[PDB]
Amino acid sequence: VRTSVLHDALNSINNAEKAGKRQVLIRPSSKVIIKFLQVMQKHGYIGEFEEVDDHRSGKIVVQLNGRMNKCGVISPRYNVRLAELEKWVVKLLPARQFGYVILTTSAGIMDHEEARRKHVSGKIIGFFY
Amino acid sequence: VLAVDLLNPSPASEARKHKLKTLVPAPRSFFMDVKCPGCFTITTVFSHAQTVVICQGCTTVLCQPTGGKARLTEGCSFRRK
Amino acid sequence: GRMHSKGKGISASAIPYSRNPPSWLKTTPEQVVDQICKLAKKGATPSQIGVILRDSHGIAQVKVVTGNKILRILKSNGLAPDLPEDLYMLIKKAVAVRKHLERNRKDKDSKFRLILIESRIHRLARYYKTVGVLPPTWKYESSTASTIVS
Amino acid sequence: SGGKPRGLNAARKLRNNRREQRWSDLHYKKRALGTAFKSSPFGGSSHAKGIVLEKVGVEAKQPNSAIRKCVRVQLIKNGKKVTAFVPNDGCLNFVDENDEVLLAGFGRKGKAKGDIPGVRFKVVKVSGVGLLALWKEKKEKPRS
RNA sequence: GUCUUGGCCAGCCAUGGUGACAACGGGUAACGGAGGGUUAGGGCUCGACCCCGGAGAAGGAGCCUGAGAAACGGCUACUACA
RNA sequence: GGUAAUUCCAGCUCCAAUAGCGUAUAUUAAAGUUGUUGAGGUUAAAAAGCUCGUAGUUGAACCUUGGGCUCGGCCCGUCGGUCCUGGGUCGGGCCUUUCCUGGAGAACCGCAUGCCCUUCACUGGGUGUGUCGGGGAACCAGGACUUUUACCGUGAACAAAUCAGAUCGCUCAAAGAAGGCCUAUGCUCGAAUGUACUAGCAUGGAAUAAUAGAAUAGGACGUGUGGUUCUAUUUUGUUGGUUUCUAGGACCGCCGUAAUGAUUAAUAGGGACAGUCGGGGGCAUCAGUAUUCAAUUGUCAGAGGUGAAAUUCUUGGAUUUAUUGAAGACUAACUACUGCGAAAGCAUUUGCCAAGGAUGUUUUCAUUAAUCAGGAACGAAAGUUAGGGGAUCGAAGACGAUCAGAUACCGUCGUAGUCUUAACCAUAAACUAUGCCGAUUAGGGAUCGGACGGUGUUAUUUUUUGACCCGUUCGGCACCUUACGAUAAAUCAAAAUGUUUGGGCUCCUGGGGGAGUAUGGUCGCAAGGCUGAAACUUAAAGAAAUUG
RNA sequence: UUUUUUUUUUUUUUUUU
Ligand SMILES: [Mg+2]
Ligand SMILES: [Mg+2]
Ligand SMILES: [Mg+2]
Ligand SMILES: [Mg+2]
Ligand SMILES: [Mg+2]
Ligand SMILES: [Mg+2]
Ligand SMILES: [Mg+2]
Ligand SMILES: [Mg+2]
Ligand SMILES: [Mg+2]
Ligand SMILES: [Mg+2]
Ligand SMILES: [Mg+2]
Ligand SMILES: [Mg+2]
Ligand SMILES: [Mg+2]
Ligand SMILES: [Mg+2]
Ligand SMILES: [Mg+2]
Ligand SMILES: [Mg+2]
Ligand SMILES: [Mg+2]
Ligand SMILES: [Mg+2]
Ligand SMILES: [Mg+2]
Ligand SMILES: [Mg+2]
Ligand SMILES: [Mg+2]
Ligand SMILES: [Mg+2]
Ligand SMILES: [Mg+2]
Ligand SMILES: [Mg+2]
Ligand SMILES: [Mg+2]
Ligand SMILES: [Mg+2]
Ligand SMILES: [Mg+2]
Ligand SMILES: [Mg+2]
Ligand SMILES: [Mg+2]
Ligand SMILES: [Mg+2]
Repeated sequence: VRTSVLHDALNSINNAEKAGKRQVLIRPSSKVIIKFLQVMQKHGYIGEFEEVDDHRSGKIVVQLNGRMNKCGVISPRYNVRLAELEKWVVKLLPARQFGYVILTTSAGIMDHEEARRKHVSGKIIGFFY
Repeated sequence: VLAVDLLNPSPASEARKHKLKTLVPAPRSFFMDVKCPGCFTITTVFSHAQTVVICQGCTTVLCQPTGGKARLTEGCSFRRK
Repeated sequence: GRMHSKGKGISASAIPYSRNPPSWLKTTPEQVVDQICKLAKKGATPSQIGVILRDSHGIAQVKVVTGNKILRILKSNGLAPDLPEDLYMLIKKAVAVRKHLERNRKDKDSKFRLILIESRIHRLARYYKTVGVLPPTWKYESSTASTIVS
Repeated sequence: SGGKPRGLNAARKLRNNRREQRWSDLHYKKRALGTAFKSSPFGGSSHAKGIVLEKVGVEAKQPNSAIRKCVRVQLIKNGKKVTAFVPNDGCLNFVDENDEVLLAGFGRKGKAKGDIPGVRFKVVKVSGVGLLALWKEKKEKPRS
């Protein structure tokens, strides 16, 4: 039984990345997945991702540029306070200037660095570096 | 291979893969017209009919279901729609 | 896989992307609903109705042709079965095993299957009571199964 | 690893499972059951006093051939009988029948230490005088 | 009845209340806390004891005076001790 | 430490701390040996025998996005004014289908003046504002219309002492809250600041996680019209005392308004349909040799059995030969790195009864699902109760050998049992020593079931079907090479995707023994099963490989 | 492919350019 489609997408992405493949097929399609992909794309850790429309959950084909070390999800989505970002970043990321911890806040899917600017917090859902 | 354009696979591959495992699950079935001998009526029959189809008024069996594919009665011509 | 077996077999029907009636259909939505009502009035189950329409009359998908699924058409026309298809076939199957188990007592394999058949009925009827298809006081009882099927 | 629950509302299962599995920990089980207060020869105390009942010799475990000098001591506080090792060369002469001696732990946490089998306590003081003080030329045994 | 509310108690009526989200029962070498010790983070353990709250004055119960006590360096009775 | 003691007892010398040092017990770190972060479960301890299933935990996708107009704060540069400039971030309002009553002051539409302008009306006045009028607003105060929870931000409140921490030369320090300056006359700074997890209070945010909404429309909408019923601010006096219109609340009509109201159908799940598939299950039935016994039959001295013998049978014909009969069990060769079943298990034929997976599907329902503490069904052999049966084999037992003994291995007998109906028992090295669900990841060939496409032989055939051949695909039992990986290793396509550590759920383990023992409970006719310690003891036990 | 039981305690190794 599918329980975390976000984990399925990131696991498939990471498997293709470690194998050296330049692209990966992702099923199914979710609003969280697309927003999570766009966070990758803004920092350039991926390239083009294309969504195939269907009369069901869609598919995504992501073109990988090879500059992607590790992407993973967090289960459950712990409720994080503003004072807890630094502990979460330290215990989970490499050196604190490359990776980006992904949260879901009332402002939407967005980074841990962006949270410090906007002074908001929420639930941790993933990470990359 | 490390480099495949998964968006636009070969049409030969599409005819090769499973009907669900393709990029978009297009059904492999079709609708087809049966011409019965001795009469001039056209009846639409599913390619994978599960019932013994008899023509409308001709009282003649047109196909027998078996193994997930209809076997047309001998002496009838067909044309895929 | 299967809910009551190892059974990891994938087999289904792939609905085409069209969502539009094909150009070779010249039948009115009024006509097909008349076909649906006539078949249902005779006694055909909504699963059986789709088969005969698809195989003989060339209706690939009733929803595509009309816009409503067969059961919602039947309820609108007041011809929906009192008991849902899913329970009726499951209860009828359980009744069949009982008559075999009464005669044959050493069939411990049939005894085990009856438990699985009964377990599906209870799980199913629990869902129907949740959505409101069946009264909350509806209960499947061993000796009363034959009465419901009749 | 283990198939531990990972839901956001599974704290009850996580705490209950930890409480059950913590009993297998030997040191927590000893403290939680309070076995020192129940079964230990002492009442959980570091030391205890008793009356010397007799002097016994204990053969050393292999590979070691010697007679470890010990005394059977009946504790005053509860009446339990234990065997106490008498350390240092020739200190068994200071101990005598019906003396009042103070006993302590012998090594680590009630387990017998060294090649002395079944001896888990040692003599510290005799007649209110330290055994080392008697063994050295520092103090004198009470006149009595 | 109480300073007052209250099954607090007396009468009449009804059959309810709690529980697997651990009720009820048992153990604590359990007074509670602010806090002590030791820890990168997450924690483990102790807290009779200089402060705040509670209870007790050999063990129970009852009561007078009094704004204030079920008081004990107050009284009355019983048990133990003397 | 066994007559050369770097370890005992001493002398000398040296080392560590030093007015202190050692010892015993409790606790913490080390301990990723309690693991939420963050352990382990093939072989080192540990996946329940298997399936169903309640509580619990978890649970497919989907509903306002995009663009533009701008305005402002902060940051990153040169301009340094005294000894104004682009980009980035954040925030504010508008367009792009996106609260009234009294407004006390606000304000748009023109303002009483005022402002610039095409040459198109001259001007010296007037702060606070009255009216026409008020799309959008902070102000008070009455009311109406807000899906509700979780979560995050901010704010208020939140004993001292303790802790962190600021200041001051108690002679420094632990401390303490002091002190300092002027010669004086008396003058002055201080005695800070942070800390309130979780629960409670107020407001904002609206992603994420839940829940409702219109389907037998009993749905929404009025400056729409009509009723029933209830209440009462005001006018010529009357909450008392009623007697019209009228202003509010509830319910129900007719008419109109509206794009009138239902998300997909998951390589999730259930159900249906079609041809197959199977040593899946039950009942009855049939056949087959063989074994034992018996009857008849011909022969004469041995036959069994073993490493070698002996017990044993034998001129009463043993063993052997042929024919026949009876009994009970079993189903050989075919039989496989093959099949079915949840597992235990399942192999002669036929008929009946009910069931099952895979396949194919443009059939149906629409989240109905996953795993499961307690709970329940099935569960080899052995064993138990009551009948039937009892051929073979064979616990116990009796002998004959061997041997020092032989209560064993070997041989001859032989009871229970082995077989069956009814009822128990519930354990196996019940093993793939490897829990169930889901996704992804290197190649290859066989094989089983189904389906599809092609080709040529073969049997039938008013040209269909079966066998064989090649290929594709779904689903299985497995296998072969490799390591981008894993492990301590053996080895593993899972034991991989894990110190770059989080997909969901359940169970079990914490050095070796004592011990799966004692006790209590519960189930059983009993044997026993399930649950399940502690005292005490010990420095190893153990896993995989290496050389002998 | 006749059989072949047992072996008293302890004792069995270290450093650098
Ligand atoms: Mg599947
Ligand atoms: Mg299940
Ligand atoms: Mg159920
Ligand atoms: Mg959760
Ligand atoms: Mg040793
Ligand atoms: Mg106490
Ligand atoms: Mg005390
Ligand atoms: Mg009194
Ligand atoms: Mg461990
Ligand atoms: Mg072992
Ligand atoms: Mg093991
Ligand atoms: Mg298993
Ligand atoms: Mg749920
Ligand atoms: Mg059969
Ligand atoms: Mg003869
Ligand atoms: Mg077979
Ligand atoms: Mg056979
Ligand atoms: Mg079938
Ligand atoms: Mg077992
Ligand atoms: Mg096992
Ligand atoms: Mg898998
Ligand atoms: Mg295959
Ligand atoms: Mg095949
Ligand atoms: Mg198979
Ligand atoms: Mg341990
Ligand atoms: Mg252990
Ligand atoms: Mg070994
Ligand atoms: Mg030997
Ligand atoms: Mg001997
Ligand atoms: Mg021996």
